[PDB]
Amino acid sequence: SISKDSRIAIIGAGPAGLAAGMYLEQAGFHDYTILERTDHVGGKCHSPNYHGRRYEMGAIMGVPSYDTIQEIMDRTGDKVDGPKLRREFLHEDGEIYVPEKDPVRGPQVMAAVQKLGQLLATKYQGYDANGHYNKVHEDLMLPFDEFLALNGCEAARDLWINPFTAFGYGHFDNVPAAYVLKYLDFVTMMSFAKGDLWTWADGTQAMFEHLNATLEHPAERNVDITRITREDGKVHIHTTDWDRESDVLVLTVPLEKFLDYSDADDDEREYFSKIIHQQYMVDACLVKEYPTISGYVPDNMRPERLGHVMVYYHRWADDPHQIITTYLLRNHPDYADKTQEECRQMVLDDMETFGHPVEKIIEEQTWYYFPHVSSEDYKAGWYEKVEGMQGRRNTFYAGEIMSFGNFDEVCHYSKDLVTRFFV
Ligand SMILES: Cc1cc2nc3c(=O)[nH]c(=O)nc-3n(C[C@H](O)[C@H](O)[C@H](O)COP(=O)(O)OP(=O)(O)OC[C@H]3O[C@@H](n4cnc5c(N)ncnc54)[C@H](O)[C@@H]3O)c2cc1C
Ligand code: NA
Ligand code: NA
Repeated sequence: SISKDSRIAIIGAGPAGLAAGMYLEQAGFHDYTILERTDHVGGKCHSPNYHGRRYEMGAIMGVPSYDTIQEIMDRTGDKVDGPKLRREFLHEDGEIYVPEKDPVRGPQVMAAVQKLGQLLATKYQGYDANGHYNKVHEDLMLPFDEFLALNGCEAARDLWINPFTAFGYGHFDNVPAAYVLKYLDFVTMMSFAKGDLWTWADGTQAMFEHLNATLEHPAERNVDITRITREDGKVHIHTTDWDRESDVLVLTVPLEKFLDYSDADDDEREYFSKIIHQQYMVDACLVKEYPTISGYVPDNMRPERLGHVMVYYHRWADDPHQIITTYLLRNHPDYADKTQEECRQMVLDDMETFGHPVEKIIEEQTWYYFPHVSSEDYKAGWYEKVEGMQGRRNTFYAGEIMSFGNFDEVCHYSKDLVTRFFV
């Protein structure tokens, strides 16, 4: 349905663009170019060095059902070889609790998980399809808490929240269920609860660096795109060092930001302007009284505690002078954004409360994170519209907004974009 000779420009060398290149290439499309703005590849899979080891500034983990990432590893020769994840739960005062052994709440949560599992198996069949082009059940378009409440499954949120809100994906009072359950589908949720999780000694970034290297055309880096225009059935890309024509455009970069350097048509401007995102802040810390295990703080995942540390990552157990990363959110639709400065102070105060006082913050990053749309915009058919635009003036839309903000979902989506439109 697209000719193998086509000149394909892929924008972004994160997992989504690297995966697009991989699957295009494996389908016989040999004339692609990946254009990356930064010096590096892997995007939010970002694994810097410190004292001879890599720590994670972005993505850390996967699950055994990450079949597309397995396919990437098969190609690169990478293996799941990182340290085992373990965790404890803390209250906002730093006291350790065991929600699994709460004899009142515990059964109520697991009862609701049971009930939800059966709904997902029957009534909501299809919910877990990659992407949103297969229109989900209307109930899944509601905020996750409303969806649960409609089904009498509210207590399930106690399980689902920990790998969601603390992972920067926002809050169940407003995030549509369709996103929550495509990421944490039942089998995935069960893997998280069991601790059956993948990590990489050399960082999530490594396998993407290795993927890039296996490509017939590794990414061009430090490419500053000033304008894209799409006349006469072609794509013209202007950069600070060259300007070139392509036949096809694949976008794995933020679509609202794309409006600012493109000849965005009426629909693009209208719809991509509706995209909202998360401000997810990570601090790479050196600490005293080194933790012995990672910690989750459900109390700090409430919208009323916005900006507090929700989780910290104990990566290298053997070395107390290694990096502990902390995670917090700076935005919520119903509260004013928290400033970088007040959040940083909460890093210091919370880690102190938890008994792991910060000696040094060596790196901090607020990521552009989990692009999505509101329940109202989802219900109003945002994905029917945008997916209906696929191919218009030879432009295809992919990346996080089109699926979910995790590395397996975006790579899966890229794989399928090829099947759907190209082959
Ligand atoms: C702190 C943190 C924790 C996370 N935890 C996990 C996890 O445990 N499991 C999981 O599966 N995922 C996790 N993620 C999410 C995961 O990293 C992302 O979903 C994944 O990297 C998305 O890939 P992508 O290619 O769509 O986007 P990105 O990774 O954001 O990559 C986009 C690329 O496009 C480039 N780009 C942007 N604009 C332009 C432009 N103007 N021109 C050219 N290039 C451009 C960027 O530089 C980047 O290389 C985590 C992320 C973070 C930050
Ligand atoms: Na860099
Ligand atoms: Na549990």
